[PDB]
Amino acid sequence: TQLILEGLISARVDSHSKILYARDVDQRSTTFEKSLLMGKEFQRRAKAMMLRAAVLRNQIHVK
Amino acid sequence: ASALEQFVNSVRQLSAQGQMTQLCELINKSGELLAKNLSHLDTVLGALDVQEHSLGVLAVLFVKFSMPSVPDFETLFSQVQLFISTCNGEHIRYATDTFAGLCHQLTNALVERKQPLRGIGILKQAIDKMQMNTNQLTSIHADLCQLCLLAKCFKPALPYLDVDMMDICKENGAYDAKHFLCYYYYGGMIYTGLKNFERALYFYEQAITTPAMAVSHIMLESYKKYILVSLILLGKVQQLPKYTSQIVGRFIKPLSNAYHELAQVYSTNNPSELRNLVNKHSETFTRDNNMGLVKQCLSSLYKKNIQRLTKTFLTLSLQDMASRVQLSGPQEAEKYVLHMIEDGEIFASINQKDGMVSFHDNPEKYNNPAMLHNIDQEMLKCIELDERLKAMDQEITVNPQFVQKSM
Amino acid sequence: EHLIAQHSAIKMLHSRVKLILEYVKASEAGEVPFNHEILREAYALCHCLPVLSTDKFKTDFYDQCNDVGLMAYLGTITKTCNTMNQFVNKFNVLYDRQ
Amino acid sequence: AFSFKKLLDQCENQELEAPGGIATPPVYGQLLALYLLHNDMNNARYLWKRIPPAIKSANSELGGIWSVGQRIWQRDFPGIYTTINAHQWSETVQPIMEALRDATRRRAFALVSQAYTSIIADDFAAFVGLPVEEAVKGILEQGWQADSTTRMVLPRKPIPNEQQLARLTDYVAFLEN
Repeated sequence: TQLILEGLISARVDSHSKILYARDVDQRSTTFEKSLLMGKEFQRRAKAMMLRAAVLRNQIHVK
Repeated sequence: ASALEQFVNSVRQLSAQGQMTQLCELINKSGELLAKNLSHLDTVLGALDVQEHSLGVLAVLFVKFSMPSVPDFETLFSQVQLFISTCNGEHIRYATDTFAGLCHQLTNALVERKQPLRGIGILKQAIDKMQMNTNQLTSIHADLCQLCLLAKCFKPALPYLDVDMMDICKENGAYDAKHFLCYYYYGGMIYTGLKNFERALYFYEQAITTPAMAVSHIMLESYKKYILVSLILLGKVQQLPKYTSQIVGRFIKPLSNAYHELAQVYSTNNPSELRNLVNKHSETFTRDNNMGLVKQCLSSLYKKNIQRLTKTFLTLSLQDMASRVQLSGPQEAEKYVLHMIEDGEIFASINQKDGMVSFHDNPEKYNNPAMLHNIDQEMLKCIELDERLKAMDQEITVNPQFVQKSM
Repeated sequence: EHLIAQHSAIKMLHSRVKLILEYVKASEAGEVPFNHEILREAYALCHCLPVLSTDKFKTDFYDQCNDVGLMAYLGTITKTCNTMNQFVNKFNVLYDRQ
Repeated sequence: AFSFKKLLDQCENQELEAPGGIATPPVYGQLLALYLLHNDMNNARYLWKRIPPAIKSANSELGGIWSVGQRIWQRDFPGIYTTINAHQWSETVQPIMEALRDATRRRAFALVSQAYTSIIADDFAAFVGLPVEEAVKGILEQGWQADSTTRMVLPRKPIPNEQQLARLTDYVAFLEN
């Protein structure tokens, strides 16, 4: 468990029968998941930068 | 009263003869007669008509609210509702400062009388009237979110909070960024109340990144709530961006030391030690107007421990799960797993015959039309975002400063 | 051009279907009552027309649509950030200094 | 469901447009029970906190509905079913209360089917709030497996072309400009 937490073993511990199963995940499923996360982050950062133009074009700040 | 009658006649003449800018500058003029003379404004409202006559009526009403002589609020509220229903504020966008001050005074009165339930709709209508597009954020939103938080009615807010409003109003130079900070803090609180931790964290982060040269309690509370939401959702304090801020962070980091200690103990990952620290610092977190966020942090720590077990275990018994997560028994672990499965935070199954919980491998292969539809939904947000970006870029080209450098 | 290109191909096949349909209609009234291997095969091709698809083909067909659809989403993001970059560059000259 | 959602929207609108700022007790009861029906625990809790104590003291039915909501929050299904069937609900509350009962039944059934590969017959009966043997026959007609020796229950876990073409056209048009 400590090695999995640190890494470089890429394994799953089936403690029911006490069998150590290696993890071989498909690249596509991981790729699609993180691509969707990137798009959500890109949209969120798009909103934030879009918001930043508001306070500068309209001169909004603490007096 | 003669001066008030002359002012009413001038407003009527400017309205009937199509003098929009003359009426706007008359409203924006000194108006000492309205300030010094009172007890005759009711006749002014009664005699005056609607549309831009109603804009003059709104100016007189703002003069009224600027004075402590405000009488029966019931009669005032009915007149305000009638004005809003019959509002033709084609030129209220010029006198934005007066309307912002009116909204602030109304919200202050509502807080004083502790009746924030009805002001939500009035402030929603005010926001709708004032803003040019749905992509505009004004100071009225801060008061609206404050009323929603005080009334514990987050239903109206969520529609208008789920929309990105990228156009701040100057309020003719009267927009103090205190309203910006209040809006973001209250929106984060509202999203936290609705268990929308991601948007609450985003609002708190945006509030923290506001460039301010002075310390304010609202800002410090926003930072503390940001720490709490970061602990709940991500299990750790998200690093503040190098897009950064001003003295805000420099002075907050010394100040919010107890929340940083809580975050450190959370990073130590010990529910017992975390609870001991919380009991030690109970009075410190009591200065938050809410202690439930600490229990939510503890529950999130338990869920994070369960998820870390799933990331390492394929099938784990209830007894060993309770022992590792330090639970009172297998029943509590079973209930926690069931609740997490109901919320969609984990994919697992429990075998009560052998007392084992099978942490199933991720079954989502992403081969359904729902993912395709979701991708197409994000598309239309991006296409609309690009169209808005192109529209602003065209508007930038209209600016003489760019043209002068080009020519 | 891409859609007209497929429009011509569909029109070519559509014309062929009309010739077969007219021939069957004429055979029902006159012509040769049965052109033997031709109408027999023509009926077989109307039975082969619904190409039977199983779970795996729809699995792979949706697999291909999602992959390039994600690629299409990436292309839109790449175009959007360039417009954002152009907007930022113009905005940094509009009011901002340095 | 759709009618319940429309009623909830109408009640929310009436609460927002309340003349004196206080809605009628039937409206508040309908709002609370419909929030319980949709499992919207946060909204129900906030609405209960918003209700003044004068209504709660003058209407013990509201307190009973709040106790039922608290039971739902704790997710003690036998206690939930016992509390729902213990208090008499008025004509405006009884049908939506029974709808909440049915929703709870379906939710517990789905949770047992998903999370529980095996479950004790008594535990399943408590979760569904129904007697053991007829629950066993109901899950047998549901195509499930039950072991009589160990009293264990083994549940069995269960875009049009026009829209696509419009999306494909929007692919080109965005990239064409």
